[PDB]
Amino acid sequence: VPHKSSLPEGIRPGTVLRIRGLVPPNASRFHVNLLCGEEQGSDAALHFNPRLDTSEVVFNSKEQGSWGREERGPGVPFQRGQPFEVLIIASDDGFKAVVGDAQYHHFRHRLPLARVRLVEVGGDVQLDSVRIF
Amino acid sequence: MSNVPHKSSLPEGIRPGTVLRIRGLVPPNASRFHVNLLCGEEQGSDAALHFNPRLDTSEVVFNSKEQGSWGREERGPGVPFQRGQPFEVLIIASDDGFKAVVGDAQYHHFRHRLPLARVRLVEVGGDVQLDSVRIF
Repeated sequence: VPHKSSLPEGIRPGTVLRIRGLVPPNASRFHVNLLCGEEQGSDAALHFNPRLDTSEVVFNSKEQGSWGREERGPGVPFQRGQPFEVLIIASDDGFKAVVGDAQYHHFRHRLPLARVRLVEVGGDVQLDSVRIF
Repeated sequence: MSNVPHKSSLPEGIRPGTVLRIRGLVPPNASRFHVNLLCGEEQGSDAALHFNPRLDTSEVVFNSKEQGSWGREERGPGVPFQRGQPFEVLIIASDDGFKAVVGDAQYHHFRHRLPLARVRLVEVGGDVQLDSVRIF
């Protein structure tokens, strides 16, 4: 079952999302989604998708039911059997993804930051905590 | 010789979305310590933010300094620092001010008095053992 953090006021430049958890021993992939509503199939301002089985981290957006063009970060800073800490930092121009205290990828906004209403974490991850500062 | 404040430069300044992470330890007999967001490298430069945990009065004072004059102090609730204990502080810049997070809890919101665009260095001084300043 996915974890959901409701943000009915939305988020602004200066919003910090900290996601901690464990990648379990046989994990295929997991995701952190910044969604614009609570309906299934809602728009995704950010889809952050570490894929352990393919050794890729995919970034994408979803807009009226259709996915955009994927972006990929450099390699995969996640491992089966290892805990992680991800920061997703909203600024005026995009999201900064920090993994293991290292700046990892910058994802330019494709949807207005103001439309975000929900953070959802799902897939093969054993969640420690999601915090929004 | 000891107690020289630690400085970290901000070569391109800071913006909404800048995250300052300050990790340290409060010495067993600390009086007070501070984190300053300063607008220049000279003594007496303006402080966009002065974050001043005071253990001997059990309070946390927030303020700004402009033209060598301190502004109106604000205080957070109580004091989430303890002598002899490690701490982690987040200072997060937004459009409307700085959010101070202490011990993983939102602690105070200090609305901007000086422009974020003028902040050019982080200074940590007082009775504190500084482990790391990281800028995200």
